[PDB]
Amino acid sequence: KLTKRMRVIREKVDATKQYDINEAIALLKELATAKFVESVDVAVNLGIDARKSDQNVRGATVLPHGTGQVRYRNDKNGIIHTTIGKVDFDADKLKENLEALLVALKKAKPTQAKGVYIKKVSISTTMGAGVAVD
Amino acid sequence: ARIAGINIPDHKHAVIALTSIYGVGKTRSKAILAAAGIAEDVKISELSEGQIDTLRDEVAKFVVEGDLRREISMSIKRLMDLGCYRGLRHRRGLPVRGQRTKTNARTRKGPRKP
RNA sequence: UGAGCCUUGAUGUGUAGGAUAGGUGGGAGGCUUUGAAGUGUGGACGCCAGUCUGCAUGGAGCCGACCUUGAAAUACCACC
RNA sequence: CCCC
RNA sequence: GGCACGUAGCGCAGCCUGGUAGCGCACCGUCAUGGGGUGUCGGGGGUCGGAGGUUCAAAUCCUCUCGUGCCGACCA
Ligand SMILES: [Mg+2]
Repeated sequence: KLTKRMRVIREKVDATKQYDINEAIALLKELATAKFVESVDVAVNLGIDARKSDQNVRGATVLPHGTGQVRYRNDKNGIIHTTIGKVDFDADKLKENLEALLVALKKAKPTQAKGVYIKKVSISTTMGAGVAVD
Repeated sequence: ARIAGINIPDHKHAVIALTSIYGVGKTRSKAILAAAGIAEDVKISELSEGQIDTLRDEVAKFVVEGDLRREISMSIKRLMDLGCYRGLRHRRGLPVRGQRTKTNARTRKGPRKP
């Protein structure tokens, strides 16, 4: 159905096996398959019901190494789309960047959260199969 | 296209424009073009201003829109202050072109309320 | 025999307006011979308008940006 | 359908 | 607490399953009659119980509240 590009990338991962943070920056080298500085998107699956006006998010996080002040707001269904940088932005440093991001979200934790705050963090690639970590 | 400063009777014969003007209709258009010396077979988008200013002056002799309704309102004030039967008919807000009103005056007495 | 659930398949005429486009939402290279555009058709849906995919010939070209649109592409990726 |  | 109704004057869909208040009755005025009824024809009549947000838009989403109801709980 596809070429030698997408199938190898999608089989080099595992959707049911939620990788860890340290191993999350281990396969982006093989998941980066564009002839430029391809980005990597991130999704935070949240554990609240944003159907209420009481449960919106809004803020700005400082990238500890730049991409650096990036704004963010949540979603209505509970999936907020954000980003950390590119694939060649020192993958080892991508984990350090992730570290500085989530520490600002746990601090930005609103008080009206009902149920669990966070559910999942999908560190997905822009030209490949993504990854899901706890 | 610019006579009266406000009206733009563009694409209208030298006389059709004057007839379309507010203030005068069929006859004063011809009177104006006769007293000014212009034919009545060409639109206004061809005539220069050296003649349009003259047409403007020639029409500036009669009552104009800005004074047409003023004269009309003056006559209406005369009627309303006299209190005549016509003044009453006008103050009752009824159609105005004639005398008959009972069963056919619906044009400006509007449709039936009930 | 209902329900739940990983996965995939798959979605969603408004009007507008290149256009069956769900919000977001990051984003220009995907696209290609593990065998093009054009066509062969069968199939699924169809507010049947159009999406739509099997083996194909054609056999290696199209496209995101480009453009007016409520919104932008459905280049790819994003969790539902 | 009803009635004169 | 837990759930189910409020739509012209009446009863209702739409519903308290999105984009743009309609259905029948009621009423008014013609037509159909030899005269009527039934009927069509057209017209007034409402803003979605109230309030607040989500929306390019609410009514049809979510919160609270009002009135009325059934179930259930309730040892200053
Ligand atoms: Mg009258």
